[PDB]
Amino acid sequence: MDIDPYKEFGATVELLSFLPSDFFPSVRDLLDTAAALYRDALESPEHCSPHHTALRQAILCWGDLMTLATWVGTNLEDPASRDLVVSYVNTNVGLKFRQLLWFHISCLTFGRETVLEYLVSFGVWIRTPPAARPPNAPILSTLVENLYFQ
Amino acid sequence: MDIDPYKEFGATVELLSFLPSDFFPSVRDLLDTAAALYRDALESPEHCSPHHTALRQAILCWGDLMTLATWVGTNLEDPASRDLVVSYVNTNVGLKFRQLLWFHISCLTFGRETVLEYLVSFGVWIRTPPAARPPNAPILST
Amino acid sequence: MDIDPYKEFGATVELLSFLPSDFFPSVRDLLDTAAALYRDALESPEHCSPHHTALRQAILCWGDLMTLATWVGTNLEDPASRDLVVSYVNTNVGLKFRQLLWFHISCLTFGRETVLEYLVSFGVWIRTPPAARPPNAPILSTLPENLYFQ
Amino acid sequence: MDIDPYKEFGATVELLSFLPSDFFPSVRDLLDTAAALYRDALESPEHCSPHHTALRQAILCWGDLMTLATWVGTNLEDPASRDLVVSYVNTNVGLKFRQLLWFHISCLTFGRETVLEYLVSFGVWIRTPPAARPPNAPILST
Amino acid sequence: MDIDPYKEFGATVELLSFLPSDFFPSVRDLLDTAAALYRDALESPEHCSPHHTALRQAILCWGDLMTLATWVGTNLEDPASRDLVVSYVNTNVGLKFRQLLWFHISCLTFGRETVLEYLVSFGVWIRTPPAARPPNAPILST
Amino acid sequence: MDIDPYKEFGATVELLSFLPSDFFPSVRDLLDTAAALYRDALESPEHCSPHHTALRQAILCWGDLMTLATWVGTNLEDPASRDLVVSYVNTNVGLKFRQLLWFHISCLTFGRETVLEYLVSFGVWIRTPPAARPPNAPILST
Ligand SMILES: COC(=O)C1=C(CN2CC(F)(F)C[C@H]2C(=O)O)NC(c2nccs2)=N[C@H]1c1ccc(F)cc1Cl
Ligand SMILES: COC(=O)C1=C(CN2CC(F)(F)C[C@H]2C(=O)O)NC(c2nccs2)=N[C@H]1c1ccc(F)cc1Cl
Ligand SMILES: COC(=O)C1=C(CN2CC(F)(F)C[C@H]2C(=O)O)NC(c2nccs2)=N[C@H]1c1ccc(F)cc1Cl
Ligand SMILES: COC(=O)C1=C(CN2CC(F)(F)C[C@H]2C(=O)O)NC(c2nccs2)=N[C@H]1c1ccc(F)cc1Cl
Ligand SMILES: COC(=O)C1=C(CN2CC(F)(F)C[C@H]2C(=O)O)NC(c2nccs2)=N[C@H]1c1ccc(F)cc1Cl
Ligand SMILES: COC(=O)C1=C(CN2CC(F)(F)C[C@H]2C(=O)O)NC(c2nccs2)=N[C@H]1c1ccc(F)cc1Cl
Ligand SMILES: [Cl-]
Ligand SMILES: [Cl-]
Ligand SMILES: [Cl-]
Repeated sequence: MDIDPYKEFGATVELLSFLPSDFFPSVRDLLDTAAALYRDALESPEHCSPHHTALRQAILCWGDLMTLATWVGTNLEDPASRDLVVSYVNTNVGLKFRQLLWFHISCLTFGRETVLEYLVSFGVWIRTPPAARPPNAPILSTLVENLYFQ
Repeated sequence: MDIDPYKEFGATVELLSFLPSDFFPSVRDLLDTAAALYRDALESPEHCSPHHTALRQAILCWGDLMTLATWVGTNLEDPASRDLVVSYVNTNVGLKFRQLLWFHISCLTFGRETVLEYLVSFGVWIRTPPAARPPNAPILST
Repeated sequence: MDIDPYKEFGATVELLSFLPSDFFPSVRDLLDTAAALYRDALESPEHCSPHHTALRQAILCWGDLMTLATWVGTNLEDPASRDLVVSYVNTNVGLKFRQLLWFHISCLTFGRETVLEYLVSFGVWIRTPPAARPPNAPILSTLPENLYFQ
Repeated sequence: MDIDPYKEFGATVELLSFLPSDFFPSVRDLLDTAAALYRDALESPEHCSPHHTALRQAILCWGDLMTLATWVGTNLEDPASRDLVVSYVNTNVGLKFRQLLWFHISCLTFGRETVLEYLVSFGVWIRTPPAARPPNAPILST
Repeated sequence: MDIDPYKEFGATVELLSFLPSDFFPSVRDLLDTAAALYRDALESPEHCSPHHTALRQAILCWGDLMTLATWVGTNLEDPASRDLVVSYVNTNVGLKFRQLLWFHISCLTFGRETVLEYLVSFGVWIRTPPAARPPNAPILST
Repeated sequence: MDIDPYKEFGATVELLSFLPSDFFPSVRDLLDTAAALYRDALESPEHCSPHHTALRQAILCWGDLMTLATWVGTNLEDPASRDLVVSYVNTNVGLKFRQLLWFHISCLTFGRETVLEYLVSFGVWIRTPPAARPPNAPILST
């Protein structure tokens, strides 16, 4: 079975990989943000939306991963070979969940197409040589003849 | 945050806990069953249903957990540091995912009501003394 | 004072004793079952029914007994007198509470009249020589309303 | 399960805790009093009331507890260990049943509303400095 | 800034000081009483009244003070300085909070005017020579 | 009793905790600001608002806490014991009161809804990687 967690939400793992790790908040900051904005919906008996359902699982899975990793770290041989487990989370599964949690939280806040446009805008900005690009990053929340039809 | 994965699906962790561990298929057998019955839906770009959305994540999370567990296990050469890891998976996170995967797969197949009534029927059957109970278990499809 | 806990429910200690100890689930399994079927009612501010009131007290009383028995067991030095306390619970008060808890839970589920007729049916079945009786026990659910104002 | 015996009767464990231990009659005196006032109703085939149902179980439970404690207590040899059981009963489960038995007996006699306001009245009287408070306690019946 | 906690409630620190220390219940007994009478209002999302708001902060401030005093007491080497910390709380901030907690709880129960007249009534009674005064204190609820 | 000081003001301790410690002005700077903006109201015999009532108690509670801390500090001879007491308030109760004083002062100035939206705005901004976020923080007065 080849399941892409982003496919049902109009994205792909390959698209989220266009963003380097430095772009994403930490998991703990993503989790704290999910609580501050969406705790009541996330804890409710109502589906709310597919992003809500998915985000619920991602949060619980991270708990699963940390419980197992902590149990491994609390009973493994060298209290120096924990730096390896911590590093393995940071270099591998940590970035995956930063991508995933950021994706659902930001989609719930700004909508999929704003999220997907910002994904490419920032991924292009950060690949432009710093001496040739605008000093500040593009901004996620951003975006006459209104008078004619008054 | 205290999230119960079953709450949006009309159940609770405690209700699933009413079923003994011996009740559930293995994770591998649940995953192969999800593929045989629902692969095309699980792999499609359509949400399909909230159970589909949840099951997609549960399957992927298991991969995450096993990747971590195997990588830890393949870099241990003491089988007292190795069989312990397998035992921890079997007794702890393995049982959680057997409950979760069975719940979503069976709900997709039979409906929540049927699943919730069978949870109670079987949990009560198995707690009845074997000499006083029907020799065969109740049947989910009915 | 001579109080029979079953008398207000149209039964008697003697009638409940017609079932052998082998018939009843364990206390733990009756407690799990009461929670699985009736947790919300048992925890509510509503009486619900005399069976609910009784089952509430029975559950808490068992807690009292286990607390006392555990405190006694933690202050006994002989590890064979600790097993004697365990045996005293199982042979004496344990059977009493298995009878009582089963009675109230089954009555809430199937009704008093079904419960009492099953009591007699199973009690007669188990007393029939195994070579002369049906190979399987009778079944509670196969047997074929006061509002309690106050 | 978290069951509060007083909740279905419009009270709580913590509310009964507002009264000091010295406020309650002894278990024996409560048992004598239930017998003197309500023996016939308690022994009848009529439910009579939720308080009757509860009090029936509380009385029998105390019997269960005393049988166990007596069976334990009659099998020790050190008279400082025997008294240790007596102290543990008095400090713990004895106070719980004094609270419970008084509550149901007093409710049957005076009504829940009178009982609850007396719990508050006496609880406040006993917490007032003795040199500042009325020389006699408040009275349940009035 | 010179803030008197009683000023917005029609009283003053000097007026509460007219009652001797022995008049007031202990902080523990005031906290238990606030819970018994007003727990639901105090914990509710509704302001309810300025007394509710003030009492909410007073309770939490006492928690803060006890946390600090406990942390200080557990890190003092000299166990005679620890008892000194205990004495300083009882003689100083403990008395201030007995005044404050009593004031808000009694105002919620009997109203401001009854409380303030009782303050003067008891303050005058206790300053009358015991051989010349009525044997019993005046009564707040009358 | 479980009282959240923000609940009657439409917030919770958890929501205020979303802001890191370095977001908040110092207690002294908050107290100076309360004096410069609201001294006459805080000292007046009028309730003014629940925020006024709450802020009045918070200021006096900090006074209580500092009086206790100063009395302890003036009776410690070791200047490293005094620095630890100073450090403990800053790490602990100081942060609680910085949160509290800021919340009431900013609510009186800008309104609850602006304050709550700003807590989330700044809380999200500071969790965005500095190389990916706007160089300047969002502005409370918008
Ligand atoms: C809700 O309780 C029940 O449904 C019971 C049935 C439900 N039955 C369980 C079954 F035996 F498996 C068949 C089924 C039925 O009656 O159809 N049978 C019996 C008994 N039969 C013989 C001795 S006890 N007892 C209760 C019961 C069982 C297990 C438990 F943990 C708690 C309870 Cl209250
Ligand atoms: C779609 O899955 C099923 O149909 C299930 C059946 C279908 N039943 C299988 C059967 F037990 F063989 C009879 C049949 C039925 O209900 O008719 N029974 C049970 C359970 N029954 C008792 C404990 S679990 N669980 C699921 C299931 C079984 C195996 C598996 F690998 C994955 C799943 Cl989701
Ligand atoms: C709810 O508070 C009260 O009812 C008060 C009474 C009610 N009275 C208690 C009584 F003294 F017993 C008589 C009764 C009354 O006024 O009728 N009297 C007094 C005081 N009287 C003298 C000094 S303090 N204070 C309060 C009170 C008492 C105890 C406590 F723990 C907390 C409080 Cl707020
Ligand atoms: C039958 O119940 C009663 O009438 C009670 C009275 C009623 N009367 C007792 C009295 F104290 F003598 C006055 C009188 C009344 O209220 O008029 N007072 C009190 C209490 N008062 C203070 C602490 S407990 N408790 C119950 C009671 C008393 C003794 C006993 F063994 C069992 C019970 Cl349930
Ligand atoms: C609710 O989530 C957000 O509003 C996000 C913003 C909101 N923006 C934060 C800001 F950078 F400060 C500006 C603001 C805006 O878009 O106006 N920006 C970004 C990112 N920008 C660049 C890289 S990630 N990601 C999310 C976010 C940020 C922090 C966090 F802990 C969790 C999340 Cl989901
Ligand atoms: C009256 O209080 C204020 O106006 C506040 C401003 C007003 N702003 C101060 C400014 F940052 F300088 C710009 C201005 C504005 O919002 O327009 N900003 C902020 C904060 N912003 C980020 C973290 S705290 N907090 C309060 C405040 C500031 C200092 C102080 F001593 C006490 C208080 Cl209550
Ligand atoms: Cl009888
Ligand atoms: Cl004096
Ligand atoms: Cl609470």
